[PDB]
Amino acid sequence: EQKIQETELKIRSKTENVRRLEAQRNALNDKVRFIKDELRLLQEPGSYVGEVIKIVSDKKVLVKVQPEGKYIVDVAKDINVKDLKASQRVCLRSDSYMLHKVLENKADPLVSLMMVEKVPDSTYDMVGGLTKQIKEIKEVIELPVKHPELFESLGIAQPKGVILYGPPGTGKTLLARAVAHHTDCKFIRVSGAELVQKYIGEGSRMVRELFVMAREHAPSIIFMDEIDSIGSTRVEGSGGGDSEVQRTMLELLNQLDGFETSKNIKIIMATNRLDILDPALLRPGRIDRKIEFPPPSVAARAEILRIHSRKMNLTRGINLRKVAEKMNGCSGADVKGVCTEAGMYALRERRIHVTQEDFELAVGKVMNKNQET
Amino acid sequence: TKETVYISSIALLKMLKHGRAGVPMEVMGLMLGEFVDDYTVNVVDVFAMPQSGTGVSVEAVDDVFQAKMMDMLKQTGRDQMVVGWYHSHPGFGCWLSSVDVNTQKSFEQLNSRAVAVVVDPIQSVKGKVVIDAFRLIDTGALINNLEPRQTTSNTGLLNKANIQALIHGLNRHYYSLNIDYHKTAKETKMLMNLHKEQWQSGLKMYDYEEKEESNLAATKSMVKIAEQYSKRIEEEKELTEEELKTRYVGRQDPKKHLSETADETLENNIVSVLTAGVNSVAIK
Amino acid sequence: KSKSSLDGKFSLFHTAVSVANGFMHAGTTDNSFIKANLPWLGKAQNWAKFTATASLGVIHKGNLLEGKKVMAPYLPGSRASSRFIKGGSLYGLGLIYAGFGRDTTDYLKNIIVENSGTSGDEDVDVLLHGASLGIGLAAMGSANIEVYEALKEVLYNDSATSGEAAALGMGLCMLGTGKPEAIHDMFTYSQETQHGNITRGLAVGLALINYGRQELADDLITKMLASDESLLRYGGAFTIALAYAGTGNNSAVKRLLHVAVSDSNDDVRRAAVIALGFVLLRDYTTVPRIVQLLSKSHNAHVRCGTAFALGIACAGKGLQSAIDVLDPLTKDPVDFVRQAAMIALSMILIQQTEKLNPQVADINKNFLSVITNKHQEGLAKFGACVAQGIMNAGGRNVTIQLENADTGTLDTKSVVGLVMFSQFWYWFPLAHFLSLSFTPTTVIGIRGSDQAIPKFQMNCYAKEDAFSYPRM
Amino acid sequence: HEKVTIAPLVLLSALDHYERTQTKENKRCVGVILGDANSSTIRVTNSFALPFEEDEKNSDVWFLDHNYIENMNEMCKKINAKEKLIGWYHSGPKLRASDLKINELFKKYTQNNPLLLIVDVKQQGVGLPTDAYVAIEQEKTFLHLPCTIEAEEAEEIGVEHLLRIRLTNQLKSLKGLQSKLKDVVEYLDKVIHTILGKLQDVFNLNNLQKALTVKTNDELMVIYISNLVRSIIAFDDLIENKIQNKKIQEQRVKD
Repeated sequence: EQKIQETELKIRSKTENVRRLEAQRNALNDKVRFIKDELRLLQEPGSYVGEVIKIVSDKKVLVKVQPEGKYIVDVAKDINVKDLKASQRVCLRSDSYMLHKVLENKADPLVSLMMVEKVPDSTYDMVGGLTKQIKEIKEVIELPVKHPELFESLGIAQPKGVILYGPPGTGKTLLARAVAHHTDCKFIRVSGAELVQKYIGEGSRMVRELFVMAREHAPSIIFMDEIDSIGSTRVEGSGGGDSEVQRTMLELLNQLDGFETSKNIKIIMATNRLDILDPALLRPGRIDRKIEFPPPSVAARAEILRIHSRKMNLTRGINLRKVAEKMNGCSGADVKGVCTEAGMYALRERRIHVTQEDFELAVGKVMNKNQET
Repeated sequence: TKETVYISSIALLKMLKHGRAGVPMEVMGLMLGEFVDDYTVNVVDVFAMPQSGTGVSVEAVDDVFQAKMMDMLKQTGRDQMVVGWYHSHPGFGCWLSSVDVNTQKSFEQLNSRAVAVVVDPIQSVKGKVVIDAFRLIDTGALINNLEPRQTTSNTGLLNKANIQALIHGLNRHYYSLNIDYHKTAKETKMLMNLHKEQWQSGLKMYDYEEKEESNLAATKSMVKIAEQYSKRIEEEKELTEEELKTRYVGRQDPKKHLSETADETLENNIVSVLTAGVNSVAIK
Repeated sequence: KSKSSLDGKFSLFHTAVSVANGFMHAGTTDNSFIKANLPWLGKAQNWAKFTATASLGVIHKGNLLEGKKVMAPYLPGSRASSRFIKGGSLYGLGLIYAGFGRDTTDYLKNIIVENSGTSGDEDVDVLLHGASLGIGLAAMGSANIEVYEALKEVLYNDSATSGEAAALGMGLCMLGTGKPEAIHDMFTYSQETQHGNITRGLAVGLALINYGRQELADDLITKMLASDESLLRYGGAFTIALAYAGTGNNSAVKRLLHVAVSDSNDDVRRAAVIALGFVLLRDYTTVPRIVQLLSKSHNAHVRCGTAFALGIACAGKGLQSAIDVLDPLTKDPVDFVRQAAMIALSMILIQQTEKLNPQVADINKNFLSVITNKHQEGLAKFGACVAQGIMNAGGRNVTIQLENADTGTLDTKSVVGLVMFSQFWYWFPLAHFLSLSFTPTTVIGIRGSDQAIPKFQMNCYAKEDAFSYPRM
Repeated sequence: HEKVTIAPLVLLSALDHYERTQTKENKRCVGVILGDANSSTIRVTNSFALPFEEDEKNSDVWFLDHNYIENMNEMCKKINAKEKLIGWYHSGPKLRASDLKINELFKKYTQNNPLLLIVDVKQQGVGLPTDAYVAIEQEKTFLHLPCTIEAEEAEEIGVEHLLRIRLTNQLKSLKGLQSKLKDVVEYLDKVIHTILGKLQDVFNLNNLQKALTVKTNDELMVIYISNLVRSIIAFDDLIENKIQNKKIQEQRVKD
């Protein structure tokens, strides 16, 4: 009986050779499913984007088309006609001119510097260093946006808009990203130059895009440009540019609280004077607060120099308080240059560290360098 | 019943080439053959027809030109009865012919076996080779001869049939499109010796010899730099994930340079070993 | 609820419900579908009246006395409502009297001689179509030189309708060793006369003439494999299927495997995978394992052929796991793949209800679901009709028995009927030939002398089946 | 010299015309090619067969009808205006008095030199069933021209739908050497010098090859460098499978 058993042992040995077929078959099915997915996707009739308007008792829904116009289609088998509401983004096939699929609901119009990001990279240690600077940000921003129940428990409205004050060279542009980073909020940069075009209807709808985007994206932080007079990014508005669009823009700013009634929307604005803009902006719903950046005093500027000394390379014996007393009223922009010029002499010394003697020549330089012209 | 058209390799290339001039321009031709109804259908030879002021239409058929051709087509024995016509149009979702609508009704009176063929792609062919024909059913498809007994019929499920704009009724009266190609004994050996995938023959001894070893002037020239190209391709993707985890968010990155430099190396070795492998017998 | 769905879809809906219903009454002689229901008969087309008439042949099969009286009004000399339906009456006598039709053999060949001269109409060949198929079944298993010569003159006429009937009629008389001279003669006529309904019937006829010859048929197999004709390669698989059936052979496996791969014809690849099941009829345990390897492919006809080929050997055998192999084929968007899948499921699931196979609940729901739903495929719901008709065939009783211990060898009538099912929408449904494989399951002692059929009781261990029937 | 490019549709239609006329071996078929001969590369965009009758036993017996040429040429003007007669083709391997005298007959309707083509209906040996031949005088001398098969974009794609490396070149290269061995033997028995003059000229084309031995090893050196890269191809597959093996061992644990 051993002749059959010993011969059967070869079958068990060849059984492991059958295992090589499963490796080739699975690798072959990956190529079959790949080409099979190609043939279906080789001929694409194309599909545009449209918004649902209203529903009809005939089981056909009206969808507005941006390049063309409102057109009624037939709903699919997996799409409910009653579940379609107003301003609902859905997919419509361009061949049969019928409803295809349903997309996700969010505001995504033409984006020029309008892209909503998440936790940009900034910290309070770099552009900070003042006690009142961080203290004013907490109550005006962090409290209403992160914990809206604080003001609702007291029966008072939460602050929405804010105006920044201070000497030139604050640097609040980089601080605006630190606000959204530590509060776990999305950052929104608004540029009035890209929202104004000469084509008919662009002076309105482009601002309406910001009006509609803030509804669903409300748990975020909005930062506006072109109005900043405080020395970070200095524009101070446009004479002819803001002489028209201001009626289509600043009007929708107050509509958020009055009409949309959306909370957790922090409008960060800044300027040293109100001239070109609406003199009525001081009313609630537009400007809810005024924050003033303290000037670079002795105690405030001394801690600013300690900020750059951490990322830079300094030697022993350097007095960080004495160097701050050698200069006068250096803002965040001037401190960076004194530190940059201090590293400039280190390159001529062929040294990776900035000697204390370089700081003595940096104070007598940058102070006289900025005074010229 | 209906008719199943069987276009050979000779008729398909001729009817196509006649309508390959221009996207907007339309032309027409005549099909000839000898067959019987009740399924089977053949096409012997075709020739293009002149274009009139109406372009493709029923009045565009010249009885003077058609009679002169049938006398000239008798010399080789290819003269047969008129089996239909073929036209050329850019194509649409329904009624690919922008002019002909009822013209087939006048064609059915002359010959009940006549059809109207329209080439949709017009040099757009991706390799599918999809052509459209037409036949007038008039009153039918109710208590009569049953057409959909042959091949690929009774279509129209939901809204998707063929182009998907036709659905059930197709062009007119559900003509039940059926098309099949065949190759005879002479067409089998001729095409494989002319065009199968790409024709390299007649160079057969120099086929891969001249294209590679004799093309070394600039082809693989500076193989040391060619090997440097494979280095930069591998070093780029291999640097991505060395931890076998999710870092740069990639999947096939290690397999991208694997398949690219594998075929290049396979070609580098075969050409190099066959340089002295031809054995031209140089001696001294 | 199945046959009341719609009156359209030409005959493909009417053929599905007529062929399926004819299986349920098979052997019980119940005409209620034709008689008691008027409208479903009138909605049929011309060639569609063949199924309505031939359905009675499956129903009345086994009647050697009144079987002729069922077709009496449609017999020649009584005329008929038309000449399309008259041809089905002569075929109905072929299903009932097959092998017993020596009396009808002289009766059916006289009609062929009358129409052997020529044909002026299309319905004339329809009368000859059903006559040639009826005499082929009546003379099936017996070599007759008169039937071979009578059908040979029909082949010379090159009929587009009865051309296949003459080839199938001669092949059933040549079953077994056959006539070696008829092998090369019918093979020569296939090369000389090129026709779809003819050469395809000749290719199947050249498969039937070689039965159990094994290596003796290799001379004809080599000529078909070397030729590039699509129809000659189609009959080459069935020639390998019939000769190499029964005891398995690895030489026939290597032939059917290389053809289903190298050749790009979907119809030939489908014929090669179906021909493999006829060789594997002995061992049904390895059949699903091979189908699982062929279940994943880019071609629909390859998966469609393996579907029905799986149910051939697994019909009356065990290994219920073949149902899970056919599950992904049920979800295939291809229309004809789901049709052959429902038929293959109907063969294995016979008498599998009542806590035997847990999958009987999903197959019973798909009967009414696919037919009433318009989102499914046309051929999918048309195959679900016969699928419900095969499990309920003969009144839930009859089963498909092929290569069992009772017969002891390959059943000739059962293997030929399954080959005809492989051709459905290519020309016209041949499913009426399947009635040869349906036999009832009964245990009775009768007597030791003559016919009795008494009534007694056993009371031994058995599963609960006969008292479990489809409910409302 | 010049070049000749023949489309596959011309040769496919020319072979079936031989069957349509039921021409046996005792007769041969003759036809006309159409195209543009103005450029250096002669291209045939159209062809049609002619009812050519010939006796094989008598080289002085031939039948060529010129009336069908004038009518067919006028009919093609309403089809394609860019197609003109560039010459004439013919069947059969042999060139006899029938094909040589008719070469000047088509010259009346052909502006440039008529292109001669020997069409093999049986397709005997190698490739190229039809060879390109040009007529030139010094006795009629027919010189061979390079014959390439090239079609349009949709023409090559349309044929692929109808039909839908190292060892290959070596087997095809050895057949060329075997054809040369029989070429010198068949020519030697015919004489007992013009072709041998061109053969002995290209035969000569390790004093100077002493430094040419290293170049063989220099290419073999890169082959191993390539095999080093070729080995890296499977070195990643060596790593790729362990990427699964770490997930494979985490399966039984979850079960």
